[PDB]
Formats: sequence, C-alpha cells, structure tokens
Amino acid sequence: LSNKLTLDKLDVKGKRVVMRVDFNVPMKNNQITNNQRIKAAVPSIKFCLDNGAKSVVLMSHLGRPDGVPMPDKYSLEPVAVELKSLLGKDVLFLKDCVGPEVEKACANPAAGSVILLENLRFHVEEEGKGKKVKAEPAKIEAFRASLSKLGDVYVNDAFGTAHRAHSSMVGVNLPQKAGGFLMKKELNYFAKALESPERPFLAILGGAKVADKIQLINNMLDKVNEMIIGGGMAFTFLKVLNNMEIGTSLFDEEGAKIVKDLMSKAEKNGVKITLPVDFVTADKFDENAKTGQATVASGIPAGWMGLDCGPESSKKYAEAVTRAKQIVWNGPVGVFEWEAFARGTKALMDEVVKATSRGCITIIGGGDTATCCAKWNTEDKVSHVSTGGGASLELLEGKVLPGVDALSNI
Ligand SMILES: Nc1ncnc2c1ncn2[C@H]1O[C@@H](COP(=O)(O)OP(=O)(O)O)[C@H](O)[C@@H]1O
Ligand code: ALF
Ligand SMILES: [Cl-]
Ligand SMILES: [Mg+2]
Repeated sequence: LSNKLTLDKLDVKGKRVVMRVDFNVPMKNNQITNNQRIKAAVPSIKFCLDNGAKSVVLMSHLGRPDGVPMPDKYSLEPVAVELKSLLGKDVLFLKDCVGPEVEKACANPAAGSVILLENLRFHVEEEGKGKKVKAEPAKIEAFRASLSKLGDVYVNDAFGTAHRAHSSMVGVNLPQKAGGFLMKKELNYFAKALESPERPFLAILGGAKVADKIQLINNMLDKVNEMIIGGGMAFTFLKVLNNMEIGTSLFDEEGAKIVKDLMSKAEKNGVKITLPVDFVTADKFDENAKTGQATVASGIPAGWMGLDCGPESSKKYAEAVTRAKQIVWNGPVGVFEWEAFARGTKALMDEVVKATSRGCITIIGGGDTATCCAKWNTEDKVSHVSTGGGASLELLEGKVLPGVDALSNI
C-alpha cells in the first residue's frame, strides 16, 4: 500500500465519502453473533466524520444471495442497528444500493450523515454472475456508474473482501480511491508476518467454501511446510485418495480433479498434509440432527454428512500444531456454531493457544473462524485475529489483492 492513496492522505472536508466495508457478519436467528467486522471499520468512519465528511455511505455484501433480492435472509438492516451503537450516531438504512431513490438519498445529505446501503449481492451485477446466470456487460457498467454517484471520493476498507474483483471493490469510478485504516492495518501485519515466516510454518484450512479455497492450495504449497486440510475441505480429498464413502458431505467436483496434482506437489515440496481420519456425523444439516461416528475405513453412511472430526483426528491435528512455529488458520474443522459438532474446533483452538504460549506465531482469520475466538474467549490468546480469511490465504499465496490494486496511486 506504500504507493497507494490511503485515508490519512485524503482530504474529506465537505466531501461525500462512499466506502466499501466488509460487513459480512455471521448471523443466527437473524441476529449478529459477532460484530468484529463492523467494529473494525469504525476508526475509518470516525476519521471521516471527525474530519468534516459531508457523508459516509457504507456498502457491503452479506452472505451469498447470488444476485437475487433476499431481504428475509440476507438483509443488512441489523448491521445498521449495531453500527448506531458503535458510532453513537444515527445510521440511515436504505433498502437498496443503486437506483434513483438511493441516488436521491445520497445526492446531497445533511452534514455528518452516515448511510448504509442494502446487500450489494442482491444485484447480479456486483459479482456479476449468479442465479444460473452471467451478468450483462452494459448493466455491470450501469451498476458501477450508480454506485459512483453516491460519493465524491471513495474509500475501500473491505479487507475481508479484498480478494474479490467485484463491482463495488474494483469498479467504482472516482478520481480518488483511498485504502482505509483497516486495509492498511491488515496489510502491514501480514507483510510483516509473511516476510520470513517462522518454520515449520503450518496452514490450517477448513470451513465450508470448498470450491473457492481448494483452488488456493496449489500456490500455498510453495510457501508452507505443513497443511491441515480439515472441516468441509476434507471430503473431496478423502473420496479421491481413499475411495471413502462420503454421504451428503460437502464435495467439490472441480477440486476433486486436481487433488492428485496437489498431493504430488505437496510431496515434491516436503509439505506434510494432515487430513482427518474420523468424524462426528449428521443425518441432516441441522443443529439437532441425530448424530453418529464414522472413520475413513467405515465410511460415512449414505444419507449422512460429516460435520466435525473425531478424537483421533484431533490428535493428528495437535501433532501438526506441536511442530509449528507459525500458523495461519482459516476455516473451522467442524460446524462449531452447533454444539453437537464443536468439540473438534474447540480442541484445535486449545492446541493453538497452548502453542502461542510457548512462542508460536498464531494467526486466525475469517468471519466465521474469528467467531471461534469470540465464542471461546481466545482473541487475546493467539498472536493475531484478522477480519480476513480467504483474503489472508490469498496474501499467503503471494497475490496483490484486487481491492488493493484498484486503489489510486500516489
Ligand atoms: N461441512 C460443513 N458445512 C458447513 N460448515 C462447515 C462444515 N464443516 C465445517 N464448517 C464450518 O465452517 C464455517 C464457515 O467458515 P468459512 O465461511 O468457510 O471460513 P471463514 O468464515 O472465512 O473463516 C461454518 O460456519 C461452519 O462452522
Ligand atoms: F468466509 Al471467509 F474469509 F471465506 F470470512
Ligand atoms: Cl466456495
Ligand atoms: Mg465465513
């Protein structure tokens, strides 16, 4: 960011600031379970308001609505309520992000107005592909032109979304496009932590986003010495390598095609892969599912999903943590939100905290994965908790993030 415009250098007095933030907070029963991401944007929002901004217009995605409006399930209205108490100022929530009324509402606001727009991904044009459909070029441009109308200057503080070349992150057309203080803070910490990692350097890759994150491993394999592939990531690997019965467990069809290549590469680079060997199983995807056990040998019965690892998996995971002097962890190794399926991420968290206390550099990142830290009160018991998960895995790969690359130059 050493040659991008940042917010400390952007005169905002009398200007309308349009700001990309990652307010993609975890939700349950329609309430926010962790305001980490909203809090982390506050310093940039306060700075703008403290420095004479006419308005701050805030925009984000929440979830993966895939280009269909879904106020029911993926509305940002709750974030607007939480943002009020953290700023101690009112937030005008708007029920759309583009179009004549959003434009009217943001055209010339009272001085100091903060406005939050609705979920960008209710419009196919943010990503723009969705549902199955490709966005139309003319309409992407139109959607991008609408968003650009809402401020005089642009700030991108959406670190957690920086890996995404979506319309709101890279397509806003204003003379001045500044990185915010959170983007700044996360990029510096990682440029430090990734410069000369302590070794063995372990990556711990779990979660639910298999299609996307399975595609990151190839470049990661050039950087790390060990890799835990757990959570929802494990089942593509285990079907291919062990012909394991997997049931309704998460599976990536594309990912499975390259699994043999990534294992060949892991070997060629001396990167030790630790995959799970037992499981807690579910009869459906529900907190109060009937539950069971399987090993890789037994397989998982048709009709059932693996939603946590078992105790023998926890033991292997612990051994990898014990050998590490640096850890980057994105993705829980089970569905930690539900207690029937939380023991394995809780045990792995326990290892990671014990590892930190004897000098291991521990870095946990992501919306859901940082919520592990909140839930077990380990936020100050590891080295760094980042608002980015995927964004951080893409910095580990050695990429310039598209949301950083689209910023103005000095
Ligand atoms: N089979 C499964 N299905 C759903 N979630 C699973 C899972 N296995 C583990 N998880 C856990 O993964 C969590 C999603 O994590 P992600 O968004 O991929 O990574 P990030 O938020 O960047 O750190 C989800 O909440 C569940 O607890
Ligand atoms: F859900 Al992520 F980084 F993939 F927070
Ligand atoms: Cl995905
Ligand atoms: Mg997540």
